Amino acid sequence: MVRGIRGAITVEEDTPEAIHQATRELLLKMLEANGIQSYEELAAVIFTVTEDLTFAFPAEAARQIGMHRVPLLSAREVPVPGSLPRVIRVLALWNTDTPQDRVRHVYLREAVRLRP
Amino acid sequence: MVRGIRGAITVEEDTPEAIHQATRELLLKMLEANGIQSYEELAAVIFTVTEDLTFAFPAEAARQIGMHRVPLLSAREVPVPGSLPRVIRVLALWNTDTPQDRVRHVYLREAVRLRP
Amino acid sequence: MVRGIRGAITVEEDTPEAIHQATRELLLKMLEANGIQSYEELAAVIFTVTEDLTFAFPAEAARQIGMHRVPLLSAREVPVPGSLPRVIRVLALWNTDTPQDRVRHVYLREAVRLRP
Repeated sequence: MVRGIRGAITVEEDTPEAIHQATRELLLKMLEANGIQSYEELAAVIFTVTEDLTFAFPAEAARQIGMHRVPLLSAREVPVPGSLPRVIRVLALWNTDTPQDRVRHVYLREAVRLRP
Repeated sequence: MVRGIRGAITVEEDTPEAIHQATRELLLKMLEANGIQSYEELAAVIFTVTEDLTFAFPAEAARQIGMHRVPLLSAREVPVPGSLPRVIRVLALWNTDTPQDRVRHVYLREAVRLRP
Repeated sequence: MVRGIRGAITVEEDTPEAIHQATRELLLKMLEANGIQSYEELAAVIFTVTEDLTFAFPAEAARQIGMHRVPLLSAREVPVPGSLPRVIRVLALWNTDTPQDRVRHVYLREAVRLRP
């Protein structure tokens, strides 16, 4: 059984450093919020990056925390004009029997505005 | 076990309203075609939107029908010149033991041209 | 249980033919490297294409080798300036109990530079 976990975080500036730190923070909190003990529980992780972020290497953030063996993919987030700027989103596919209503989705910084 | 479900639908005009209605129609038919009784069966849902659609909020369509707890992600569809215009595509990851050849994929409106 | 499989391959020229052949080669090797006997084992396959590739139809390559019933999705890879050019990436979601450290990820041609 698989459960997707969503995450989102914003960065104040378009720099690789800011993007790296933000991605790392989000990944760690998504793991913490769901009590995930090992990366072996993750089937894969998909990232989306908004068009206002340039040198975005979210994969390197995952690598720094040891997710070397977790398959990662990064795609351009649909560029809706006027949408929340500078956002890194995550969709982690988690092998778990955790009920859908018990999965914890994480929205940080300005990304909290994304959820009602 | 997980089975992906594909869906595709076109819109006649580039407006949030047209995109919303089309997305909703597609999602409902994909669920209906596969006899899905609860959203809890969905691991996650990924959407792709073509570059000729601007204010596309497919996630709001999913929310309107109650998919609040289903993790969603939306990415830009590879923009191949001359390809079918104004398409909203869906890839639903379904937790099921349904045989691959028994999963029903849904193509609506002009999107029927996508499949041979 | 699901395990993602990553693949990446580069093409020397931006033509549909070059993209088709490369995609096919990558898909076949990813299957071969993991001893996959049937496509029925694949939940879905997601492709990302870099912005320097134009008429990219990776789905047709999958179709040619018989993956008609495997749900496919293709999105634009985040366009980081100066990143490795002309890359077709794959993320295959595999229903298997294979340990995460035993899954074989495939990087071909210039894509070998992507992994340390």
